Amino acid sequence: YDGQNCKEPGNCWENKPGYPEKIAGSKYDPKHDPVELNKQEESIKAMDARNAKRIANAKSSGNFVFDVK
Amino acid sequence: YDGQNCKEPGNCWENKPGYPEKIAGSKYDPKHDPVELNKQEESIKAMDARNAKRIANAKSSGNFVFDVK
Amino acid sequence: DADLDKQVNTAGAWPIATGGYYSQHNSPLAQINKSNVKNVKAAWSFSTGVLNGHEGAPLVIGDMMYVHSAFPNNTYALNLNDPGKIVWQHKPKQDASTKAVMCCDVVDRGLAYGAGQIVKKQANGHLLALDAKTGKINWEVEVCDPKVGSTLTQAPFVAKDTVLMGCSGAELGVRGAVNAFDLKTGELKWRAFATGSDDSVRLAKDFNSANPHYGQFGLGTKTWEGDAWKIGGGTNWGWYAYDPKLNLFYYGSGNPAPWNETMRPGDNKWTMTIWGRDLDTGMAKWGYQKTPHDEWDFAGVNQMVLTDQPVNGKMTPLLSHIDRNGILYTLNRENGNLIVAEKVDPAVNVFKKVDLKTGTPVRDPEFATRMDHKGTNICPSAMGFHNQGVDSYDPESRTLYAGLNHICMDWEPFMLPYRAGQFFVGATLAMYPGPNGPTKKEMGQIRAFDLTTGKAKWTKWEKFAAWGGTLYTKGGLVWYATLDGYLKALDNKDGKELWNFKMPSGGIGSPMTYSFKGKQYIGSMYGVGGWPGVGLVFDLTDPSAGLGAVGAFRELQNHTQMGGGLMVFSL
Amino acid sequence: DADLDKQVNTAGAWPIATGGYYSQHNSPLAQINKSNVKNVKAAWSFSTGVLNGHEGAPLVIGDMMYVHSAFPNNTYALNLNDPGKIVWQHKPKQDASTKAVMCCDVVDRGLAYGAGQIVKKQANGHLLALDAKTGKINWEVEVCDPKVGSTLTQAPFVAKDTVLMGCSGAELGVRGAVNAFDLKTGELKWRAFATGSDDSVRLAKDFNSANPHYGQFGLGTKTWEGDAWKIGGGTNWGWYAYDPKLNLFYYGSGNPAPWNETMRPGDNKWTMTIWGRDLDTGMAKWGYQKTPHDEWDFAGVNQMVLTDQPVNGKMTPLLSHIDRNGILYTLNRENGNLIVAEKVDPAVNVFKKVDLKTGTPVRDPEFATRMDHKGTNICPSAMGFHNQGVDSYDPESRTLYAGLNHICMDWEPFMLPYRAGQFFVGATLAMYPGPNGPTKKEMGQIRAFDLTTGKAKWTKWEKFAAWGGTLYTKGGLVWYATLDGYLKALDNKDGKELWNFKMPSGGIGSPMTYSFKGKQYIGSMYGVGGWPGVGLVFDLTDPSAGLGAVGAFRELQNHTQMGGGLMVFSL
Ligand SMILES: O=C(O)c1cc(C(=O)O)c2c(n1)C(=O)C(=O)c1cc(C(=O)O)[nH]c1-2
Ligand SMILES: O=C(O)c1cc(C(=O)O)c2c(n1)C(=O)C(=O)c1cc(C(=O)O)[nH]c1-2
Ligand SMILES: [Ca+2]
Ligand SMILES: [Ca+2]
Repeated sequence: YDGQNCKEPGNCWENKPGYPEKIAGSKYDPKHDPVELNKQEESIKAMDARNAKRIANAKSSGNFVFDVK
Repeated sequence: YDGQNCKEPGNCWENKPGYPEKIAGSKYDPKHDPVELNKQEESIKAMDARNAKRIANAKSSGNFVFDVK
Repeated sequence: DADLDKQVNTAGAWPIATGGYYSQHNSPLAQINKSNVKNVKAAWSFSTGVLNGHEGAPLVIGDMMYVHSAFPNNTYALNLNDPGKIVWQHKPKQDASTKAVMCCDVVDRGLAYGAGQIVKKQANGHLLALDAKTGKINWEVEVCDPKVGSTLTQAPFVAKDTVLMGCSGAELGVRGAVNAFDLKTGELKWRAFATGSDDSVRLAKDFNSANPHYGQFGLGTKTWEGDAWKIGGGTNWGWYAYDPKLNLFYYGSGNPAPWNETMRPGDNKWTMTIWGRDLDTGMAKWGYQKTPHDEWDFAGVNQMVLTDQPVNGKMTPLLSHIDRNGILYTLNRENGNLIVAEKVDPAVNVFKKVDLKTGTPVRDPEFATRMDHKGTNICPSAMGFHNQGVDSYDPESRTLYAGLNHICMDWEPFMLPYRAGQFFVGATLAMYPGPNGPTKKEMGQIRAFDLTTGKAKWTKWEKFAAWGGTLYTKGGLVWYATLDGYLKALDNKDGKELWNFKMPSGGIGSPMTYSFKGKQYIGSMYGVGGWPGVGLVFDLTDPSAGLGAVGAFRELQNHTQMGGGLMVFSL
Repeated sequence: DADLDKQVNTAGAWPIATGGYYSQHNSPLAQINKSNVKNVKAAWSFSTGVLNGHEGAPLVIGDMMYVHSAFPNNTYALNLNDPGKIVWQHKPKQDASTKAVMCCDVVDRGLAYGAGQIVKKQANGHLLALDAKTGKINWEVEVCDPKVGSTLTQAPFVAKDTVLMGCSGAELGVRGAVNAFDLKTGELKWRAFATGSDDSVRLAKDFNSANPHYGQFGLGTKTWEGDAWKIGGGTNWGWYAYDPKLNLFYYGSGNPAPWNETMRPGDNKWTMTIWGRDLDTGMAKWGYQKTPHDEWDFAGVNQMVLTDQPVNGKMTPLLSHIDRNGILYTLNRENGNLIVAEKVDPAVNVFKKVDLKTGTPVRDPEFATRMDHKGTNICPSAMGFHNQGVDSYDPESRTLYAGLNHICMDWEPFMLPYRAGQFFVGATLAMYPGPNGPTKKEMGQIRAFDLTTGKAKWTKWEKFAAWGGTLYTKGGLVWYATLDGYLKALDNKDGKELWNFKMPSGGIGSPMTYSFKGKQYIGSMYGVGGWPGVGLVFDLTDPSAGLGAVGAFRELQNHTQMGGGLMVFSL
């Protein structure tokens, strides 16, 4: 694996000798939990909503309040 | 009470007008607990013993050790 | 915005952390020069009342200076007519737990300025705009969530009516993104992720049209197995650059997560990428991945320097950058064409070289990392041959003065699960000096480079890594702070040391300069910390602690102790 | 011992915190003078890596300097040939709870030296002797028990083969005592208590024979009701002086506990007393109680200055002292005769005057304190018109340059129980600027005095209290640090300010000076704290907090922030 053998432009990864092409089902399977993986997106969604509320209230009241509800 | 009326040399205290000559039994009685009052002396006694041991141990062994027992 | 431009065009002002939109971190102030630098002395000083690493440098707007500390991220406004009076201050209330999810000390790289406001963030993820004169909070919004391991450390970057802010946390599996906010209201305009769908990454229709071999669409997911990209790192916590004419801003995305390469097969795009994005839409015009499938934590967030120089006689709009991987890159900043890719030191062995035609590193298997194997004598180490330091460029001699690290390592990964809020590294390291120091013990270098050829002009060795960076002033001086506590000035022609002062503690930021009442001043933060100082800062003694950094920097605490403040110098 | 004497007699050395056995805190070094002080600049600096108040000043033995921090009481040894290298360091391991029983910030007033050892203590009560060259601990013993509210803050004092060390804690009812230890082994020789039986107080058979009206025997219990003396205060945490010829050491015992005067009727001897004790036996030759039955927390621990001057044309062996109560005292140091007792500022109203014949303050009932009454506009306040600052004496003009406080107060006591380990104050205060400042807001003064008459020669007002003290150098300069962060040099003739430098943080120690390779250096600690800085240091805002100190110094944080370090200056 010298990075010079590309299956597609911009995709040149190769498994190293003695290692699997796919880790799913192998001794290196990370077994990540789907719900756990989505935690960042879930957090951002809630955060974006809190900010939207602050922005909206600031525009209608003329004063910025971080803790508004 | 101007400090110039001394009952004895070096003892010039006087109770201020409206205050008692002795506070024991008065509404200003501190009611100190003898057990609490003696705590400093007790601690010093134990501390002095610990230091004595350190000093003795260092003298006999030639090396100073704080935690010796 | 227009107000920022006004300050940028004000002689002696310092409204941008990197020295200007092109981030050349230099100054035309020439009062202090080679002939009189020996007479420079301390003018005054200011303690932040905070310990830990004090990165970045203060800003100077008009006759006002703004100083910032490490966590809890305090801001102090001083009028230069009387540095003894704190005109206004902002001392944030943050949960102490915030520090627990910060990988590399509770550092803060600085403030930004725009529309008469000081733009400041907090480690806990808040971004605020404060009136520069009164300190009144105009707006305060959430950018990162520490509960999932996301924090803020980099300096915000203002361009037109936009504030660019990126979260940190790749060591905790945080999926990187450049978040853009309205300078006036704090409203989120958009965010460009480093991994995932093209829509989330925000790629223009003509993305990499000039270099299709760099890769174009669908790679944000195709170069990963399954949903591993969701916790794939790529955070951008370094520095930005901006070209007003092209309306493109530039920056580098960080390392993929975890450090265990075996747990994430694939090129892992678009982590470790140099970007050219439209400021208004955030859409990428071009993107070049420096390190496909990272195996060494060469977080590609280092400074982007824009310059216009002749390449073999032809004037070219350039972007230069020295990556953690030890490669000095120079690309055409308009289209992304790769022009230079040279090793900043011959010790670099992870790659035999970077192929200019294929556009990728020619990997050397002997120095790769992988499960069930301990890689040895790998250069550069994870700390890189260059880290968060901000370097300077002299436009006259056309030279970049780089603050480099000369540290290599041993590395072996191990399996571990991902749990939001917990670290997600998966590797044990040992770090030590590179092989080329004069006594083979030196870990720092100030090396001058021609950006059009990538060749070095001279080198000055330092006992410890040159972590903060360098500042270049027209008097022919290269200023920089050392981890052991000195502010120094070198003759830019040969690197000869001409002046130095022993500050209270090591410096991990880059020097800045400004003028006041007809006098040039040099300002430097002090207070050792950051990755190099974790051993000293957190009372660590295990050589493998701090991910190997503790052992490598074991001697630092015999030369310096913590601190936190600013020292200013002048004639 | 002989080794300390050798250093004392070494030109340019600084082996004693107070400047010498007589504690005149001066120096014959005259390289820096009135004509060239304007050219003094910073030479180098050193951060301790600790915040909170940094009291005291470093020691210089030969070509080595020893710097100390606030709690956890770290010691750093540097060779002046290379301030960048920490030759050795001692970092104590102490329970964080130690800080909870420290009344007035976690300060440390300095190190001592004797028999080739650096004598240092820790807030937790340990006293150690470390080899001056290697830092090796030769002995470590317990002196105070934090569990009963006793801690260590004052600098140890070495004389012959004895180390004098006093515990702090009167605000917690600690019964004061000067403890004496063997310089070579750390063994306890004896301890002289401030209250109790004459045996425990260690009074000589001819105690006060020259002034029987001061009081002699049996008063350590007779001037108290019952066992109240057991928790009667009298701690000595200030400074000492020593006269080798007379073999007498001098110091002042602190305030009686609690602050609530109604809870302890009686003169409360021997708290608030100026002592003259034999160094070998600790037996008091004489003792003068300055403030019988304290009602204002005028802890009588201030500096003792020994001088030989003509009084009415007659050369006399003197001891001078400016107490918290606002009275400047000058006594014959051989027998304790009272010569001078003058107000350092006319605002002093607790006493109409001190009667030289009766030897006691003529009390003014209008400004006394007592239960069920709020006293107002009382001067001085509990912070006193003089606190822990170390002043200087110019032997040529025979002038003492005093760092004073100009702060008064409102005070009302209240009943409270005593529980070993807990605070035992019992009073609520409001403190504010005295009535005589130019704008009635100034709280500090540098005032020159003739010690034989008690008359002032000149005054320089300071916004904040002159807490650290002053240093006098033969070049005709009065050096001092301010709470707002400046190191200043005044013309000793009129107090005219000739030079200043803005250090990182306010200074609460007194400057020191030394010579190294042909040059005179001035050293000053920086890092605001102590009682004046409690509001800033502990994030307090209630005006009544810090026992009134918070309200009085509310503006300090608008001029300085915390810090911790040393700054050195020279030509
Ligand atoms: O992946 C990330 O998000 C992340 C964040 C940070 C940071 O923001 O301090 C560092 C790093 N990585 C790490 O790669 C690194 O080398 C580093 C050094 C420092 C520093 O300030 O000294 N921070 C960081
Ligand atoms: O009664 C005592 O034992 C005691 C101890 C201390 C100390 O050791 O810091 C102070 C005081 N009292 C208090 O009276 C006082 O004014 C004071 C100021 C300071 C300071 O360092 O700023 N300490 C102390
Ligand atoms: Ca990283
Ligand atoms: Ca007291």
